[PDB]
Amino acid sequence: SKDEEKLIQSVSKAVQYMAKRRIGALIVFEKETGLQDYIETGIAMDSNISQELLINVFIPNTPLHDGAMIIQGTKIAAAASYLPLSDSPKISKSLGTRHRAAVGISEVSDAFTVIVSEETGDISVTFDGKLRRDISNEIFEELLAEHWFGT
Amino acid sequence: YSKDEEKLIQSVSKAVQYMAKRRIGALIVFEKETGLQDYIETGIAMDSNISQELLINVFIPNTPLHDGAMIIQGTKIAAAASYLPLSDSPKISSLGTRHRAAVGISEVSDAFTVIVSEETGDISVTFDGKLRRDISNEIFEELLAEHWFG
Repeated sequence: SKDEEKLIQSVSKAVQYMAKRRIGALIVFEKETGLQDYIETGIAMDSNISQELLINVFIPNTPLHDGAMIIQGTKIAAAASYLPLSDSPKISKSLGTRHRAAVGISEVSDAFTVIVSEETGDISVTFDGKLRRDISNEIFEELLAEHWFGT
Repeated sequence: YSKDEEKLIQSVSKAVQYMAKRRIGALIVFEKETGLQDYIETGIAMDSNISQELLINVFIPNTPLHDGAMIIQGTKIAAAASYLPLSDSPKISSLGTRHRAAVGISEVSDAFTVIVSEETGDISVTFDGKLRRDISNEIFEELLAEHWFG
């Protein structure tokens, strides 16, 4: 749908902007597994999605930057949520807490999560327990549409 | 006021105090009877719940959302980075852009607006064409409760 396409672009442009600036980001998209428990660890927003708000949330040294944004349908449910951290040895001891968090939530839920690395600006995603690293902008948009909306 | 109303008041007050200390300019408009939809539509739509954290995040300098007014409708943030009209009054023009904007919206609406000065951290409010400068935290909370929740 047209409105779904608008939302994919909003998220994609935000993720691309943060990747360019090497702004760390962690955004979880709820699917079938209810994430209310993790949402309640963060700051409740129930906010509409925009490129501008997504970027604002993750600006370094701001109250909402640390932790995960969790999106439920067309709304931002919360920011600065605490995800569990994976103990997988596959996660290079080099990789930061955000990656461990993204894999962590993917181990205990069917959520689709995007991570922007603050070191490299690489875009990665997790789902079904596995980190998929350093994907292109075009592939991120394709996977996001698939997992978020099923389009 | 209800406990929930009380919590909202505290959320806004704490955010304003935080920004004041750090000399972060802020401009928050509380809609009353005059509909502000036209101004809301110039901003970035949010329809978000209110927290101290989100209010601070919005006004961080050099972010997309800091450049304009936050407009609140009931218990929700309708929009950020909204345009407000600048006051036409010569006598009022003498102060800066944010304050002239706060006076301006109060001249064409019954809205209640709070401004934090970037220069001094002073808290000021506007209502009914009137500007009240450098008010205490306690007076701010009293006035906000009256205007926001009746």
